[PDB]
Amino acid sequence: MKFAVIGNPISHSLSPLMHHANFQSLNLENTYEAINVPVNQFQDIKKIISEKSIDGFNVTIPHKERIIPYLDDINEQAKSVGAVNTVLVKDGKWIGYNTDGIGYVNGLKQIYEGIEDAYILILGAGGASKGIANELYKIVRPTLTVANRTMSRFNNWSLNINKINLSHAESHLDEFDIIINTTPDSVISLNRLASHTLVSDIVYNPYKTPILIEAEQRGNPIYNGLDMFVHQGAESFKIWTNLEPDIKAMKNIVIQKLKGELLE
Repeated sequence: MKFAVIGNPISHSLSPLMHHANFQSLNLENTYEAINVPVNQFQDIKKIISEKSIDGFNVTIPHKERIIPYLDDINEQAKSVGAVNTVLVKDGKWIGYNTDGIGYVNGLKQIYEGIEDAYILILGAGGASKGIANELYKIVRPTLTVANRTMSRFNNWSLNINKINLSHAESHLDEFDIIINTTPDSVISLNRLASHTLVSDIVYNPYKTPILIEAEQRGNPIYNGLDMFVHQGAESFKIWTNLEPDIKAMKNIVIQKLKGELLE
């Protein structure tokens, strides 16, 4: 089978390396290639992919929205956030998925015990926040809390959650078991942060953002966006292939790369 990641630029994507470690562990004779697609060529995307007999592809910057008009259908997770990160080519029809939110949550489930009973705060009200809230809503009992500096950007949220501002988040911070930052200086004061709270950021470059550094200094466990990147790709793989990805091999190769412990 033939897979790809499309984006512009594309050469920094760690997707081809990660996906290749999964192919190796599972003895699959597949390709996964970085495909450079300038915006000025993007109207020809169907020809660009079809010509290479690609069975499925990930979508990164700047095409997660741009891709949508070119799809034959699109799932609810993807319509909900207004972005596609995963395309399935099935009998030449293009079907859109979004594995970012579910990838985050699937990672978080394996390091946090008892997520069903967690009180969860999410910082930021954008697409990445909405995708994660979408998946958490399905499995978390205590109602979700989302904090943004402006309350207006919750205007397109259908989801029924607690909407708070940042200073309220800061003063009630000890009420939360998990804090999930999705905002691009620690974004919130951590002066009222309880000792047990998992502090998390969807970013893994840098490997610790300022929120994660300040939290870890107070002794809190911290959790960056590395698991989210592996699980999002693993989920795309499950859509494309119906096989079970090797999470450990996929994570371990990205760690090796970031450590500069791979040779070329």
